[PDB]
Amino acid sequence: TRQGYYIRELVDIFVVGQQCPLFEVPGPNSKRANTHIRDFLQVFIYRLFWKSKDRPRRIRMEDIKKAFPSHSESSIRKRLKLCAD
DNA sequence: AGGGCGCCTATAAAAGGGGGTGGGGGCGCGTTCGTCCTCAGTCGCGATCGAACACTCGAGCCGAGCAGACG
Repeated sequence: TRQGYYIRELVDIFVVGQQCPLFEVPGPNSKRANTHIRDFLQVFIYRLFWKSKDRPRRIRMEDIKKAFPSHSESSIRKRLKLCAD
């Protein structure tokens, strides 16, 4: 860590074979992919509103632009359309 | 024991029935040939349904442009 080194011994190590997947990874540009993209952004926006101390709760746009910098700001504008002014 | 007698022999002919033997015919008859015939297997559909592929449309997401207000 930042403060120093720490040492443990280990005695047990597992080898994991070939995985049998139980969850389907979406494809690129899929409907499930884009749904997750906007849902994740919406959850981050709600949790930034919960963390806000001023009443009424207020956030800044460039916090979201620091978190999601590949997003066009139009997508963020629409996620803020419903729930913020 | 031996002379005379009986017999078989060759010869003709008839008469009639009986018996023996060989051949032919009958007939039935047994053997051989013809004919039916159905089941089993193959295949050929072709009946049916299920699965795949193609097409259309609807919805969702992203980007861009315009409007409004602050600086």
